[PDB]
Amino acid sequence: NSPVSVFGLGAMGTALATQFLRKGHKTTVWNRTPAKAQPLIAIGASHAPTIDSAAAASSLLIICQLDKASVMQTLQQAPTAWAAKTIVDLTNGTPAHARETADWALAHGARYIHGGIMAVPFMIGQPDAMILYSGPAEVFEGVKDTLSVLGTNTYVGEDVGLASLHDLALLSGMYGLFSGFTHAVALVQSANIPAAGFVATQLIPWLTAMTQHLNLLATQVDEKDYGDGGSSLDMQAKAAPNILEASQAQGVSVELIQPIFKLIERRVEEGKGSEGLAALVGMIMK
Amino acid sequence: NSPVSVFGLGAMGTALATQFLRKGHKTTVWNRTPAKAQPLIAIGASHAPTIDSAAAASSLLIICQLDKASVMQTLQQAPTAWAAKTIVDLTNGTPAHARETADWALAHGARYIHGGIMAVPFMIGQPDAMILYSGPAEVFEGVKDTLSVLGTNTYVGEDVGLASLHDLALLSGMYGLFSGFTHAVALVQSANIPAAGFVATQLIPWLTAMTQHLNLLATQVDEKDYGDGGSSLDMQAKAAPNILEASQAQGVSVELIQPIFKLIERRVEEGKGSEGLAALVGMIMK
Ligand SMILES: NC(=O)C1=CN([C@@H]2O[C@H](COP(=O)(O)OP(=O)(O)OC[C@H]3O[C@@H](n4cnc5c(N)ncnc54)[C@H](OP(=O)(O)O)[C@@H]3O)[C@@H](O)[C@H]2O)C=CC1
Ligand SMILES: NC(=O)C1=CN([C@@H]2O[C@H](COP(=O)(O)OP(=O)(O)OC[C@H]3O[C@@H](n4cnc5c(N)ncnc54)[C@H](OP(=O)(O)O)[C@@H]3O)[C@@H](O)[C@H]2O)C=CC1
Ligand SMILES: O=C(c1ccccc1)C(F)F
Ligand SMILES: O=C(c1ccccc1)C(F)F
Repeated sequence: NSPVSVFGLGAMGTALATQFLRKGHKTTVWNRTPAKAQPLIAIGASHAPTIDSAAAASSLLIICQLDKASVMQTLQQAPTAWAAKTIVDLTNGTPAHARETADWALAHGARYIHGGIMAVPFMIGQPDAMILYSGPAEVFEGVKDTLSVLGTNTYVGEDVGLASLHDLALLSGMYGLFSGFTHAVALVQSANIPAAGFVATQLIPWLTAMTQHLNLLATQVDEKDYGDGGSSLDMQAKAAPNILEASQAQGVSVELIQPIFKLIERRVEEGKGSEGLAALVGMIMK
Repeated sequence: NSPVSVFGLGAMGTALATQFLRKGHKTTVWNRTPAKAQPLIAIGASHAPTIDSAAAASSLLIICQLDKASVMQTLQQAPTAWAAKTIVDLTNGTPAHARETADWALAHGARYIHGGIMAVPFMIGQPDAMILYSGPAEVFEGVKDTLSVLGTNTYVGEDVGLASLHDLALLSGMYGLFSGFTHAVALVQSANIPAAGFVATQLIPWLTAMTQHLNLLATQVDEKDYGDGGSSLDMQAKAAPNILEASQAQGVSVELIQPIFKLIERRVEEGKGSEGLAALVGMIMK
């Protein structure tokens, strides 16, 4: 159980450090605001008094702060502390941010991989958690068994920005799901329908079926052949006004769902109403 | 196996009529454009020469056309044909549309229930299909065993507009899901990543986990207590710019995902960044 250091003790960094502790690792912790270390000290963490101390304590240095600007602030406070260490940066950012941080790390003698945590904090250490990783394969292979205590490791390749592209794509997908949740639950709550009961009984099973449907849509995207699948855009463009008008009648804003209806309408206006929803991917691409 | 008539032989009405035929019902079919009956004639349907003939053939009359205006056009072509028949109207519409059509039906001597088909055509007759129904319970009970061949029957109550509210809420949820799919797949395709492979391997498992998460969100909505759940809006408002900027870098429009980020930003600006996503429901409500 190799020593690990965690920089960033917010909700997620706390979950990561806690899981290292459960798995028997000497877990050194650092946070910009030191009071946040107290809960972790109480369950066995070693609270580093400085950035340099936290870096010195371990060879595997996990950074889970806020954004890339925050990561660079921490790295630059102790520029010589990182040499011959492996930085695993789990802080949300763009592909470009990962490449920028990697360039800095390599120039300061450190090894670097970037990862994207596909979990909320309570999922860490649980079977459904997964973390995407990218950067030099030999670097990842040196730390993958320690990192595996957090979740399933999904190494996507050598390009250090690639895990971030996968991450942000998955988050995009989730934000659409949550847009749908918000709209659906506002509509039922407008009629005093139990939200949890509706969501467990009706919404989740429907979304499960329509999630499986995404396989067919994705095949159509790859084929660039946008079959209706039995559900043409012409037909959907005549249902969309009903969803909008019913929402207006219930006092529910349509802001979260209007964009896809405008895209569907545009495809109908282009003369392609006989196609299905897989057509919409290319419509938002360059 | 009681005789059934189907009005509307588009993708969905064809699927409904086909399933009645497989289950041994004398299945009478009608379509505004008569050529569309030919595939169903070939597998045993009785093609009605008129609206009145189709109504006369059965006591259970299913209407699956386009919108409420279309339903009223069919009903009004033969106003005396509906007396002492049960109309099951599966044509998409608002709660108000169902109430309007029901008022007409009752004034012309017919029984009426409205339903919302939670299925695409290939799902009809399969275990995952479900149809929502509302209107007089005694009317529904008279036809529920015949209707059960199509999917699971979910009778929601006596108010004839209620199935349509549930339907449009579920469709709203699905359109958010599909917004997420579209954005996520455009981002990976911008980097030449296989769409089907990404969706099957990464997107679907992530959406499955985040769909289960909707139970927690829904409980928080019912409680009007918008705990962060480990994922505060303040934190999400610092990730959202990364998703937007990465999308811009890949040439992908952000139109489908920008609205939820604007709502998150607004909640942070209101001083409620410490809350979680369940807060967004009330934000779009009256
Ligand atoms: N929570 C979640 O569900 C998920 C989070 N993520 C990502 O994980 C990361 C952490 O999220 P989470 O823990 O929830 O966020 P929190 O808001 O709970 O914590 C943010 C952390 O970043 C630190 N930080 C902010 N600015 C700086 C700075 N300039 N220098 C040093 N440290 C700084 C904070 O320190 P201080 O205490 O001093 O403010 C704190 O440790 C983010 O990048 C997030 O996008 C990934 C997946 C899920
Ligand atoms: N397909 C799907 O995935 C789903 C569809 N639905 C709903 O089911 C219904 C049917 O959808 P679907 O079959 O896919 O749509 P289609 O576009 O395939 O068929 C539309 C049907 O409506 C008929 N119609 C349109 N205008 C009129 C009119 N004025 N008078 C009489 N008939 C008319 C068409 O007749 P004609 O051939 O003469 O044009 C045709 O039979 C819609 O309300 C839809 O929202 C529900 C869930 C899923
Ligand atoms: O638009 C509708 C739909 C589209 C795809 C799948 C399921 C339903 C609904 F109005 F028919
Ligand atoms: O914003 C993020 C997130 C929010 C909820 C669930 C999972 C992830 C990510 F940037 F952290």
